[PDB]
Amino acid sequence: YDIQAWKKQCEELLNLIFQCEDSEPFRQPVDLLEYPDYRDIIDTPMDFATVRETLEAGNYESPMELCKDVRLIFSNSKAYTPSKRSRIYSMSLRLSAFFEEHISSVLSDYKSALRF
Repeated sequence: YDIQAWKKQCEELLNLIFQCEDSEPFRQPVDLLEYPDYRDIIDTPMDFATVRETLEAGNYESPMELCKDVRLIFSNSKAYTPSKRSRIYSMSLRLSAFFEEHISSVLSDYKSALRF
């Protein structure tokens, strides 16, 4: 299997995340006009449009780098919206679970493609 293959795999997984309704809050850089204390709580923002731009630009040296970015979207959300009562909390958990389900294989296929 292909050492580059993870690029399309991630392009496609991101396209699936974008298109689903659970990604809505996370598709773009958070608007500070809307959410003005975001930075009091969050040191490093991340959002799926930015992850996709970085991938398209070729600025991920390995899929682990993409993963760190995507997982930051979720840790940010859990830090900024910690309540289980919140619908945003649930959306984030679902989308995270989905992300992690598909990225496993992407990484496992990468690590082992590094041995051929």
